[PDB]
Amino acid sequence: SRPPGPFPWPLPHLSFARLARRYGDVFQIRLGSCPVVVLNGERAIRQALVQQGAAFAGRPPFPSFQVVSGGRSLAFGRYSERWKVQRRVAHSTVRAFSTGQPRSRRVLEQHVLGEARELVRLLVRGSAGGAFLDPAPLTVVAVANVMSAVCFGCRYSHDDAEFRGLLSHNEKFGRTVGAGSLVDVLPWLQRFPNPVRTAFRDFQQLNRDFYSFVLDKFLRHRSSLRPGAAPRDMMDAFIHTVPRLDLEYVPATVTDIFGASQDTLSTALQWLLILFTRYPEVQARVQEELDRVVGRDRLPCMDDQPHLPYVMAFLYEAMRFSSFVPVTIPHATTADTSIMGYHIPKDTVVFVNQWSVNHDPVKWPNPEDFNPARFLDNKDLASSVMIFSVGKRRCIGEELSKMQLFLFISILAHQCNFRANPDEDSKMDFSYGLTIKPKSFTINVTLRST
Ligand code: HEM
Ligand SMILES: O=c1cc(-c2ccccc2)oc2c1ccc1ccccc12
Ligand SMILES: O=c1cc(-c2ccccc2)oc2c1ccc1ccccc12
Ligand SMILES: O=c1cc(-c2ccccc2)oc2c1ccc1ccccc12
Ligand SMILES: O=c1cc(-c2ccccc2)oc2c1ccc1ccccc12
Repeated sequence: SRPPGPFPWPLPHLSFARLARRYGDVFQIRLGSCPVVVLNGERAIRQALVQQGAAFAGRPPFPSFQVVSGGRSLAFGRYSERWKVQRRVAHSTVRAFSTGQPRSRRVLEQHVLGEARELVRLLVRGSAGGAFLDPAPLTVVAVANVMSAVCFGCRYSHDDAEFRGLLSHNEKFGRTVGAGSLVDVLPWLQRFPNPVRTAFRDFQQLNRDFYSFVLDKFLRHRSSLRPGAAPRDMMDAFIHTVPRLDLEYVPATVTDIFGASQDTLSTALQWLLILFTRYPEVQARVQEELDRVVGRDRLPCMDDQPHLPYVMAFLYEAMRFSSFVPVTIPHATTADTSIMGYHIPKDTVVFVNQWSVNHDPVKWPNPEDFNPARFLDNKDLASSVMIFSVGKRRCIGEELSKMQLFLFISILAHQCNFRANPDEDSKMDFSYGLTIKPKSFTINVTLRST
């Protein structure tokens, strides 16, 4: 009555496809001490998260998830009548900046082009001569600075000590999440001294310390915001949006907002850049379009988003091709329910394999081939690209990140031409972990004319 019996796992998102190509689109595995249901087909995923949304809108009660954002994290909070309220106002407030309305063209846009302009500088200048440089560190800083200005209005300068403290936080966080995830499925590691416990204890103090940082900006904001003024950033907007929830939920969602923003947008920029170098034809087609729609005396902006159907097509498939978020945040069942004729008890840990969707040869004919033209005359097969999830837990920053990413590649593609390194293999290897990042690579960025 239940899906193929738990197979001890590990024997990562690819192994899941290997066992989905043997025991069907839905199977179970024993993960350390936790039993997990893996969904792979789009049928299984859409039928679970969309048609049976409420039944799957939950989250496990993992140790990792408890200290993040001071316990009121939206990304990891359980499914509650109060979480539903948080999500509703969270999603609505952050998409208010995705749009082209006044709010958005004030906070997001001119901070993005402000940092994009700064980034093409450091690239063009870092490749001076025939020099080559690794762009990955510059995508982390760029993404951290933009969301800094978006959540607290503070667009730091790369000298700033407070900013070098944010970058340092993000690094330590990425270096200890592994330990946190290991304590989630092997909780017996908190019983005796070990490296994972020391790293997990470091993990949790890291979150306490950073949520403390965000909660400081919350007061200085609330203390300083006159009642008739429009929001200077996204924490002002959340202050204005105030069952009902504690005042402390405001900085908790703003910590989630900044947090989930870092490694994801960083990883995306790295994919967009390496793809330009390994696929010069699309680089040429992309930028040449920007000329026909933006000219050559002004940097692109949000007003050009609809008149640039290809730059988005290049984005929508960059996401499909890499699927750098191959598995969403673990889900949990709110009650007993059915999937593909399989019984699922309540409170079961369920994984969601997005990579299986974006690489099922049936759905996308030649999945391992890069061709943005898939999404062109598109409108609603770009919504089939599953890099953000679907259902009640779908990313609340979907539209904010494709709007922010677009501006980055448009300003970058508008100003410069990106060249690969000849000493490097024409192939793109993949670096797995947290996200699927392109293994270290070099590029030479030059200022173009056309
Ligand atoms: C390319 C950039 C991004 C990608 C690919 C991405 C992807 C995802 C994924 C896969 C999830 C888990 C969904 C699930 O478990 O079903 C998620 C959740 C979430 N994302 Fe993003 N994300 C990105 C950027 C952002 C940004 C910029 C924000 C905020 C401005 C954000 C805010 C959130 C939040 C709050 C959640 C938790 C929502 C919930 O659990 O109800 N993300 N995202
Ligand atoms: O401080 C964080 C760092 C990071 C992080 C992740 C990868 C690399 C570097 C930092 O993520 C988060 C953070 C905080 C809250 C989050 C809530 C939901 C999802 C992610 C969050
Ligand atoms: O515990 C996790 C395991 C895993 C995981 C990843 C690959 C294979 C098995 C589990 O992923 C996540 C976990 C927790 C939070 C996450 C947030 C965003 C994206 C992924 C997350
Ligand atoms: O076997 C693994 C278990 C786990 C794991 C980690 C924490 C809890 C449970 C399983 O993660 C990975 C595994 C294998 C490869 C990975 C590659 C990149 C990122 C994570 C990987
Ligand atoms: O971005 C993440 C990726 C991952 C992750 C874990 C395993 C494989 C790939 C990504 O985990 C987390 C993330 C963020 C916050 C977390 C908080 C508690 C526990 C795990 C978290």
